[PDB]
Amino acid sequence: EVKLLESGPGLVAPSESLSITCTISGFSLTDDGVSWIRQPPGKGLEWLGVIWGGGSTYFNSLFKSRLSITRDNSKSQVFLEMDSLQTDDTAMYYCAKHDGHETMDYWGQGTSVTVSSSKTTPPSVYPLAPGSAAQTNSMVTLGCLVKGYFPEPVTVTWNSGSLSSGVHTFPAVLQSDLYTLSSSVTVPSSTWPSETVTCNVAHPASSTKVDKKIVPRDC
Amino acid sequence: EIVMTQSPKFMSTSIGDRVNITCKATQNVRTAVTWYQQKPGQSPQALIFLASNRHTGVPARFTGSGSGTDFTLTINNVKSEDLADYFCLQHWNYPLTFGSGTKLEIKRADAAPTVSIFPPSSEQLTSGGASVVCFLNNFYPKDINVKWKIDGSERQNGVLNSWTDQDSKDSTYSMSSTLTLTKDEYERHNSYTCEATHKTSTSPIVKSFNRNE
Ligand SMILES: *[C@@H]1O[C@H](CO[C@H]2O[C@H](C)[C@@H](O)[C@@H](O)[C@@H]2O)[C@@H](O[C@@H]2O[C@H](CO)[C@@H](O)[C@H](O)[C@H]2NC(C)=O)[C@H](O)[C@H]1NC(C)=O
Repeated sequence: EVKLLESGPGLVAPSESLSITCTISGFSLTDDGVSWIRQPPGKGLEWLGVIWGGGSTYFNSLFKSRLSITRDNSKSQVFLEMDSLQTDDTAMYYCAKHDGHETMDYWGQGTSVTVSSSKTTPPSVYPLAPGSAAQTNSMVTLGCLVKGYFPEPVTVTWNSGSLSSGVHTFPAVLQSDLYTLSSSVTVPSSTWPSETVTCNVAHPASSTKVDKKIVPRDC
Repeated sequence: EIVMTQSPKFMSTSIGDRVNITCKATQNVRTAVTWYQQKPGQSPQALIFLASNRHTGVPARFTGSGSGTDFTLTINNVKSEDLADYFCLQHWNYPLTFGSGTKLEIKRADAAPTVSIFPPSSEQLTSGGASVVCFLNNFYPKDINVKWKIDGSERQNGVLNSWTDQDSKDSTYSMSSTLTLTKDEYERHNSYTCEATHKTSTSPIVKSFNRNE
């Protein structure tokens, strides 16, 4: 029942400040440290700093000059501010509980920060329905192509989460400054299209959600 | 400041084996080492705290050991759910520093890919785009080649690939290959083909469609 949840901007322009809120439950900020750690694309984790139970803070010397960590005891929130973002501040940003003044025992969900001048672009979501009844297999595979968005990430589910077995959601690829990913689901053939399948794509940066139903093709 | 080196970037093993992931500190009079598991696309979980103590709800087959510089996370009786990246945190001195991590790879039987090809949706076409998508699902080992052919002739241009991490249930990988063309190129040709070459057969798995059919 210890939980930590980052909420941050998703996208931050070069030189602007980042701020992220870490909302915690199941312990008292008063009793435990909360560290901020980050993970840039394909690099080790990097500890940014901590605010201990009694209020004192230490920072990684690397970030000292532009970091600040505060909290609001009454809301159970720890806040991170990091100034002068440059593109290499792009990373997944995590807050994490300490065991009192010791071990980092629990980690939040992480929030993705992309440092960039460009626009937020929502994805176009395209249904992938099999080409003209390419035989009965007893399984059918369906998909969503999620194209043309920025920044990362998008979230994909199927029927709002009821369909989770036999799903593959692939990592996104970056082409011409926009991301694209695809997701597949495989359901028994007897059950589609009679029992409907819809992929639900959330793009938090742009507060957009598209729920795309996969219908058999007209062709 | 203290560096935690994990010299194996990738560690390979079989279901039910024992694996040691090691972490060698640059300094210390410490048992100030914590071990974490991070499964693909989610957040880290403490396994072992103070070198050799088990975090609540961590199953008994995870153990830690070591003093000073060298530390060892032992996983007995490896399960497929153990597919993850494992790393140490040094908390003796500031700044707290992390090992760069060892991704556990699970060895399993060869499995052939399930291949499915999808033409451009008509929504995509009405927008001036045409992506052809091919899924190659649930195969092992990871090594795989996808060839795209248009009217029988190889296209390498505008093909973008992406692989999942190893599945935590069946230890397989999957791959998505998307051939992106413009509507204008797409409509000038009939036959589109995904070919998957995997060690599981000397024959390619071939999925195609005709745009005109
Ligand atoms: C992986 O490590 C384990 C345990 O590691 C402890 O003991 C060894 C000797 C030492 O180098 C440190 O790594 C640790 O202090 C190895 O030992 C066996 O495994 C169990 C745990 O599964 C230990 O508790 C036992 O002492 C030992 N078995 C005995 C005495 O019967 C193990 O050898 C090693 N495996 C490999 C493949 O390196």
